[PDB]
Amino acid sequence: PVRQWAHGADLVVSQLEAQGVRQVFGIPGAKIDKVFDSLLDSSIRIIPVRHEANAAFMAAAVGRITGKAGVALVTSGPGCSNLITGMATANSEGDPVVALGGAVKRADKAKMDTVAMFSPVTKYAIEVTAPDALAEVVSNAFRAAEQGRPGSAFVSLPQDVVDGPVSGKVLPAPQMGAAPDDAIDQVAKLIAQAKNPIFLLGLMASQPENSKALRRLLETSHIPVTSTYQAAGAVNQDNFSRFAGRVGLFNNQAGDRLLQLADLVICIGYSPVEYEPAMWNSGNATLVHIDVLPAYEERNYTPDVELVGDIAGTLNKLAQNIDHRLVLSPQAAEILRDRQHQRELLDRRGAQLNQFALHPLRIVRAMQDIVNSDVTLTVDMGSFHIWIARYLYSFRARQVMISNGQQTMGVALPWAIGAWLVNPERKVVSVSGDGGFLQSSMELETAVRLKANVLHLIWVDNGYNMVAIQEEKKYQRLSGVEFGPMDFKAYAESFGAKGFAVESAEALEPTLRAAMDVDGPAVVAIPVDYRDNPLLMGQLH
Amino acid sequence: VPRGSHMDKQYPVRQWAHGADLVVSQLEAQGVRQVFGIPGAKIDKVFDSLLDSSIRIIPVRHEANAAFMAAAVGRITGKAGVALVTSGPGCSNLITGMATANSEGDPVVALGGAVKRADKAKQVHQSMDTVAMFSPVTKYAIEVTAPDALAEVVSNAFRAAEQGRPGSAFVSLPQDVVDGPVSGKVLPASGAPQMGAAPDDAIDQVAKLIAQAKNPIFLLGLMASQPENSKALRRLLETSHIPVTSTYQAAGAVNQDNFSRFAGRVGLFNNQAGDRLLQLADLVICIGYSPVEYEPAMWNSGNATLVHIDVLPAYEERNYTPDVELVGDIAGTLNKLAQNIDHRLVLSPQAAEILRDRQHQRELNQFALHPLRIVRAMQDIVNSDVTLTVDMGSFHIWIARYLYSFRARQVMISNGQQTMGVALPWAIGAWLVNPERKVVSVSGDGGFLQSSMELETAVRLKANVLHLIWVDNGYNMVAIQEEKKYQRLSGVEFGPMDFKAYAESFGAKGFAVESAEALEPTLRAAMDVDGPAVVAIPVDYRDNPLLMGQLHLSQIL
Amino acid sequence: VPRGSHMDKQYPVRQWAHGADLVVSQLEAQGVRQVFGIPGAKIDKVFDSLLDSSIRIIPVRHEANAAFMAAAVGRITGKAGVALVTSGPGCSNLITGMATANSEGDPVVALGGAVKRADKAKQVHQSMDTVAMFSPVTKYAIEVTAPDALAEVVSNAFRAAEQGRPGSAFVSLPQDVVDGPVSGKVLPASGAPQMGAAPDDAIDQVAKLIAQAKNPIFLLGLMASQPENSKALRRLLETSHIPVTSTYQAAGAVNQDNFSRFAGRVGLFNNQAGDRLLQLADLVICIGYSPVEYEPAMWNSGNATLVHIDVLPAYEERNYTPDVELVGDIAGTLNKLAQNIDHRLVLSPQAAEILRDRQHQRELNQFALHPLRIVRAMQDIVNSDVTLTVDMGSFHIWIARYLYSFRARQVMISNGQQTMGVALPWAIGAWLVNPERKVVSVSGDGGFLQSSMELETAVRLKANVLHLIWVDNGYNMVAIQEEKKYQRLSGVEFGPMDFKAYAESFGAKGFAVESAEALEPTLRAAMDVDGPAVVAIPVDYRDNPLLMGQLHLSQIL
Ligand SMILES: Cc1ncc(C[n+]2c([C@H](O)CF)sc(CCOP(=O)(O)OP(=O)(O)O)c2C)c(N)n1
Ligand SMILES: Cc1ncc(C[n+]2csc(CCOP(=O)(O)OP(=O)(O)O)c2C)c(N)n1
Ligand SMILES: Cc1ncc(C[n+]2csc(CCOP(=O)(O)OP(=O)(O)O)c2C)c(N)n1
Ligand SMILES: [Mg+2]
Ligand SMILES: [Mg+2]
Ligand SMILES: [Mg+2]
Ligand SMILES: [Mg+2]
Ligand SMILES: [Mg+2]
Ligand SMILES: [Mg+2]
Repeated sequence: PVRQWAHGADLVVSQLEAQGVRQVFGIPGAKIDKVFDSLLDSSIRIIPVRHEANAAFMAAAVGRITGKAGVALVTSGPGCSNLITGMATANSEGDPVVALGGAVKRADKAKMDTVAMFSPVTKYAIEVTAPDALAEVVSNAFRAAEQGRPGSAFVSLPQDVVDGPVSGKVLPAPQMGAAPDDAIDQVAKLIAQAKNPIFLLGLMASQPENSKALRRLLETSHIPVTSTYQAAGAVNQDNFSRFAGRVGLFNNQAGDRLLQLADLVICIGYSPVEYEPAMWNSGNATLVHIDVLPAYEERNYTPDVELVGDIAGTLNKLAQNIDHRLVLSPQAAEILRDRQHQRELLDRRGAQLNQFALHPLRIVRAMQDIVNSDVTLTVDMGSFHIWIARYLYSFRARQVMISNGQQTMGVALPWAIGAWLVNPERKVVSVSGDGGFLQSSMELETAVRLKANVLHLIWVDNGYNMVAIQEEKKYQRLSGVEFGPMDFKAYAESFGAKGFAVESAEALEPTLRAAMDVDGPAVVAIPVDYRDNPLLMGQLH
Repeated sequence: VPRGSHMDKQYPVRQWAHGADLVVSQLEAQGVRQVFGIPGAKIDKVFDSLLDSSIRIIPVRHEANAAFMAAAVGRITGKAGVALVTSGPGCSNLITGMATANSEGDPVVALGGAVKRADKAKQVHQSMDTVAMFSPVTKYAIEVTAPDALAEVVSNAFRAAEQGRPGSAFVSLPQDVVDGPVSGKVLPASGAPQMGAAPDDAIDQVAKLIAQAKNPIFLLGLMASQPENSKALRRLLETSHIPVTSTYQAAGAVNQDNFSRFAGRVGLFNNQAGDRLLQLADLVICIGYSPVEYEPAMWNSGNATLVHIDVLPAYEERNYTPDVELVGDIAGTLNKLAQNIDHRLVLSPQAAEILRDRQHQRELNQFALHPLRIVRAMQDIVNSDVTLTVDMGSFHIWIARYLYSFRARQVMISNGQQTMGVALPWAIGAWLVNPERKVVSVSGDGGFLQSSMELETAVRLKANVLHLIWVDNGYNMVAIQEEKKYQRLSGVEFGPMDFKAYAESFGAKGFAVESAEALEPTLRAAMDVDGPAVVAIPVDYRDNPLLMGQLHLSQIL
Repeated sequence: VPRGSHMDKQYPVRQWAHGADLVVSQLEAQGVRQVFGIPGAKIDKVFDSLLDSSIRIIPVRHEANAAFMAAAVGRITGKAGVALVTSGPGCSNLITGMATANSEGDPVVALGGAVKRADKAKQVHQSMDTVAMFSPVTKYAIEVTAPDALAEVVSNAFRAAEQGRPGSAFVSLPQDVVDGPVSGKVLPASGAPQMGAAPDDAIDQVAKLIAQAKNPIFLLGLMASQPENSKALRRLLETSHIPVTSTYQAAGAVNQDNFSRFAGRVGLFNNQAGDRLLQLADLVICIGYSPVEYEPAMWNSGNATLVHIDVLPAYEERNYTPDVELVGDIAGTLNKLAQNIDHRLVLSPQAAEILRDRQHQRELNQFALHPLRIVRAMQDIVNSDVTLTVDMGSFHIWIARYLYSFRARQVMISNGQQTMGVALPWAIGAWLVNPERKVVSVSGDGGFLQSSMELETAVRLKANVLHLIWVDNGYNMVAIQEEKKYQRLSGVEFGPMDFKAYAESFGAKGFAVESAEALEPTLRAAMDVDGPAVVAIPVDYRDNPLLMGQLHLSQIL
């Protein structure tokens, strides 16, 4: 219904409601405060954060889970530029985010060029200069964020546009069918002829709408699977016997050996940016691309067969047309048997008593004890990230947020807060180093204020270890990587959250269990002995 | 055997002596048959490497026209036409042509020379960031900074130009990259994706809307004209019997000879059959259409249900917010829709009356010639075997107004950016694709002189092109609007020329119509010339104000 | 009485009916005497408002040449030439011309139409973000989005074009802004700033360097040619007696007639007097020079102390990192330096020998004509009362090589971007500034046909321009380098034309040289024509490889 609106902000809020938005994250200011004011009259919850960067991280968590964009709302100038890192992180990981940023009155733009600053790190960036287009622009931002391979979108809203009246109407919010039957038959024939097929899963294969169809295709075909880190949660060792690990980080993965051995590779939901094809595509295998978009071709990614459409309907049709389960070639069996032994060796069953400060593998064990299938895990960036990534095969979480191609620090706690708001009846564990922690730890006030049931673990080394380990390897000396200690227990408690500090190994497991039982935000500082990190870092590409 | 194989004898991995050789080998894999351009030092190794190829070098006389010629090739073949130019002004002379191709959806790849990578940042070259200059007028614009990426970038440029909604693509080639060695292979070209149709539930939703509509109409856009959609479109029209109108970009997607309920074109006039059926419609089904082709505020009354069928979701703007989107392979969607239509449309009395009115067309000795006399004489020489290309100016409006009585099956007229000078270069490009057929190009005297340097190219090629000039000694399309708004003229009058002698100085055949009676015999004589000819036709534009009141005037730039 | 007064009867605050009227009033305040361009609907109110002004409307036949003509006006008058075009292709047709003006430092303001503000974002217009397209090739590019800013933006565009190091500036004018009402006043134009000279301690530092140098030389750039610096430059040269060489952008900053130690120009050759003195120098003092004019890697051996004198600090690049910078008003700095020079330079034997060698110049009946024969005949008709303009191609190198024996005081040849087509439009612009003087323009057949449409403009204006074509039926400058590198040619040959008849079809006088003996009498006859004339001169380019070995070959685009 074309309505007359007293304020553009009111039409904005009504469009947000049509988009299923449940919360907005951000920080108000004069240029944008009419949108904040209009939200008082809506069902949408206003969540003030303490740094705009984290509004973008929280929004990304909401977008990743729900498939509908999370929303950040900030004022002009620094409110917008404080989003840029967060928006680039969302765009890189495929998380649907819409950021609405205030701007000066249109008449004053003559006397920050936010659109130019956001264009390199968004799918869509635009400023509303014609009030008659307000709802169209917002709708287009959600469509850009949510459709295809999702990503981030930025809309600049001049103060006079959202304050003044407008004429317009709200616009209501699967958009593709399955790949054609002839293409399904073509792929099914290739599968029937292949001796060493393998599935390479990318981002879109991990979307919730695809989980049942993916499982049916794997159950029917029993074809080995390897996954990019964007798709780290699509399949795991505990739910598929022919899982070959995540590829992209470690130089000794079954998935890579199977990709090298393959005579047929079927990439599902995958874009080359997720794992450089020069690393895995020999060119000797027939290459099938299945995604919501055409292939992003490059010299090491020129598919022989290209299917575009609804992934679930496509995989369901494909499963319906596979004649027999794969019988592994002897080479493929050995690769997977090799990986079983690799996993046993990584478990370190017999070298199981430890020393202090805590050995990383001891911390991983204690984390895997408290993270079960009802718990979400978020992972920051740092040396601990490599440890957790190495042991993803033995984590059994509801969901793991870990993929981080920009390698942005500070993501874990805001990701966890956003994920908790989606399913607040559940617990979230976030883990970071001490460097990443302090880049977003201001949101502990937000977490206390929300009573968010988040447990944050800090691997404490008083430095930037992941950088130090590389400096030591290249130069045998450290520079800019050491800093001072903090009383993290007292730090957490000054916010009104529960604090814990692990003063002994034996206290590790009971402390984490005690922290998990807190109904609300808790922080646990865990001193770590990274001496053995060179051992793990040598397992990297 | 796989496309990416490093042991394919048809696409071997080689240590190429010059990156230019790999570029040329890649062009061959893209099906390129000729390149249009002007050489210079930075790009001359690509010109040289083309000597060892089956690809023909066609030197033009101004780079803008290389882009125009390439667009004609792209539109007709569906594979990108290619322009090749040197650094600096060789590149910047392409920008209007690349914008025109991108706006019309014509696949064009421009390869432009650049200074050596080490010299890029020197102040001498600060006013020629060509990627920044081409980004606003292309789908794809990139510079090759790594020799290993040479084939990938050229391949990706063709893929951007040709796939999705086609458009123009620019590649900057630094001199040291094309002159120096490279290791790599050609990337074999891929076809269109095997794309799902729209979802079945959405298609049923639209079938039900069709069953309930009293005045449905199909609005065809650019992608409806692609050959992969031809059979499916024909079958849907035969099964549904729903009327159809086409934007100018939809080209010959449908013709009156095959479908009795074709209402003609939309995009310029406000009062023709297609416009009246769109105004009457309770359901508009757009196929392969984007608002770039025809501003929706001009045709969408907001009273009809709106369906969007295309390979891409809609970009919602004012007056184009579809109620249902059918996203996917157009042919697959149309085939599924045709299966779910239970009966042929019984036209409303008003709709039947609109189409009957279009069927009626009753088919002037003043000198200078009346526009209608010129149109009628052109319709005599332009038969189904002849391609027609049309420039921009008042004559374009006359020709568009009576396009229904031209029987050329190949017409290049669509020109949303309203670029002058396009007609002769479009005609040369079209002739090169089908040299066994005559092309007739038509312009005003303003547009003629913006690209007439290519008459030398036409003579050198022996192109069978007849160019007609409507001569008024001014920029009439601008004058009409100035007279209407201000009742006085500014900047629209210039002096006369002897266009017969002008054409002959190129070695083309020249003609000038000096009386009304001489029009038709002169056109026949110029048509019988086997090679380039130019005919000047003095025109009396007195009646033009009456035609422009039938136009969407706000669209004129 | 103050410049910003709201009660100035000479610049009243008004409720203007149309923003276009305020634009035109602002142009009058900037001293604009004519505008070059092509109208269209979006911009036609500015054309209309010019009817009520003393400013002359000059319609051109291709927008590129409006930019070229404007550059000639800017260079000669020091106040920006003005191009006026419509939206879309009217704007994008300017880009090469704006880049050429910016690179040469010619002040040019282009006013381009645009769609109404409300329509800017519609998809039809997505390929014409003109500010983004012009930003890489201008000093200043902006769109007026607030009517209250109309005069400010036009004023600021002239200030960007004219002040500092001059260049080109673009203003986008939305149709609704120029058609609708505005409240405001004209902004009176300001002069150059009253700028301090370089600091006294730095000037003494350079005076001491002069006192110690055995082979000092002045290298003059663009800003040395500005009239405000003329007396100061002359006085410094007379006091110091230091030799001087000029980039091509320095124009007529110094001539051999006034200063006996002028070594000629640098920028193309590697072996002329200026190049040898720069190679010999222990001290190089650059005045008004920027590396954009002449790549420092070509001339700076790194063995001399380097002084930078300009209104702006240096931008340090490879081979241009000055040891002392004298930043400030050039005239003020040169006047202070002259006061601190204690004696005239005694030239070194080598330096004196270099200059003696330049003084020697001993001042061929084959057909086609030898280039040297053509140069010598041109030197007969080009006297101090005649302006000479020169296009790009091999003939440019010949003319540059013997520029020392042309006695025209006004020569437009500098062309770092190497843009073809410049000469005829430059000549028309120059003639409009001083219509009492003859202009001779010279091009090849390639460059001729890129701008020859302006022969109609020349005939319509009755411009006293003689255009000479060196005719080889190819793109020779490219062919020479292809032959040298590859020993074969590609894309450089085209067909012949009857240029006499070509010119006559415009109503210009045409001539064709058919024998060596006929060259000089034909040139004299074409020179005696009072109005536009064209002379075709067949040229034998066999010897060109010998000339190009004297060039910095890497500079050719
Ligand atoms: C925003 C940003 N800046 C720089 C960096 C650089 N950096 C990392 C990159 O991934 C590697 F270049 S990780 C990291 C943090 C290390 O500090 P902690 O969090 O304490 O973890 P620890 O390894 O000690 O366990 C850094 C600094 C960053 N990621 N992100
Ligand atoms: C490159 C360019 N500049 C300006 C315009 C604006 N314009 C549109 S039609 C036209 C007149 C064309 O004159 P002509 O070719 O002689 O056609 P006529 O209307 O006189 O028949 C102009 C100048 C344009 N469309 N393209
Ligand atoms: C717009 C443009 N395109 C290409 C070039 C490269 N180029 C430099 S000189 C030249 C040849 C010019 O031919 P012509 O005008 O006939 O002069 P000639 O050398 O034959 O005497 C070319 C194509 C250029 N400088 N400018
Ligand atoms: Mg972007
Ligand atoms: Mg740390
Ligand atoms: Mg672009
Ligand atoms: Mg005309
Ligand atoms: Mg700029
Ligand atoms: Mg030539």
